[PDB]
Amino acid sequence: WGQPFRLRHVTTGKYLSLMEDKNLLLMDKEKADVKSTAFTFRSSKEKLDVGVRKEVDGMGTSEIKYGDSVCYIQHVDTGLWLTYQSVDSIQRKAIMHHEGHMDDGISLSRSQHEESRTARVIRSTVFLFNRFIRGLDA
Amino acid sequence: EIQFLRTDDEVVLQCTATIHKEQQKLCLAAEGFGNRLCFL
Repeated sequence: WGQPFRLRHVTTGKYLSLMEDKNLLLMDKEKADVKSTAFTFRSSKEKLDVGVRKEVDGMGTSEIKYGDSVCYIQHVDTGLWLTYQSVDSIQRKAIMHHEGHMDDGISLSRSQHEESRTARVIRSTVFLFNRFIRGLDA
Repeated sequence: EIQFLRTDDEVVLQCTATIHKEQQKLCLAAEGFGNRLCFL
């Protein structure tokens, strides 16, 4: 809980980032900074900070659990809790607010290895083929 | 306590290159689907 990390979109190769205009927008690898691209999970919605902890060397302790556990996404620098726009497939837009809503808990499901490998083959192929189409156009 | 490497462990191979007096850590990488060659 509270560990900084990046979130990458598997089939597009871009990282979840917060723009200066306080909006989530996938932005590229070559410009993906820790300040823009860093998120954390916290047990609940309370504002007490996790603080500075000594980073272990190994597994550590199994804390965040798939499905059963409930997590909350948080940008590291700004403290803006991640919520829904609540306006309207639903296409409910996702932004971050100071307090968000009551039902801002997000659970996790682990993708199987076959799905994870296929989702990377798709990205590795859509790039080479887009390179080929552009060469043919030239 | 010192840790030892064993089989079935997941590791990355790191090499250090000092270009124009600037240390840069590089990891052995490869994209095994469609490109058998390895890069850094």
